[PDB]
Amino acid sequence: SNPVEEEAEKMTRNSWMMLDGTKTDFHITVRNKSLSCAINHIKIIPMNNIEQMLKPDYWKKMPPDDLYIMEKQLDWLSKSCVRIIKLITFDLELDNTAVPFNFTGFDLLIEYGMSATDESCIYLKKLSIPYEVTLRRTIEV
Repeated sequence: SNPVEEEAEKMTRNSWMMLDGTKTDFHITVRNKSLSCAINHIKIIPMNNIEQMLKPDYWKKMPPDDLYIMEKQLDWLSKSCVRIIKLITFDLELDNTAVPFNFTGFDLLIEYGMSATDESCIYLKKLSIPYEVTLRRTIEV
């Protein structure tokens, strides 16, 4: 019997504008009690790497496709903005969802927040929150 120790450590329809949400909802952040983050998050700012995927999808589309960076990946709608933190909860940052150039291919989003309280060791378990958002077709050419 080989033991170890025990160490204690929903959106709505959006147009093509930019919505900045300051979130103070029921974030768990499952530490012991009164979790001070000690390096706070001010603005998370997603929908940047979705554009940094979408412009190479255009460029990937420019020649014939042979899965150079499109190989079964459904990570457009994932929106995995990893919130890295340092060492009873705290309010979340400003969103700035900022849909000014994004495809109609997605109809959902998620997130992941690194819950961290490190004492001379490596990092810890990590908590993820999804967000369902629909988009409005405001204009076409």
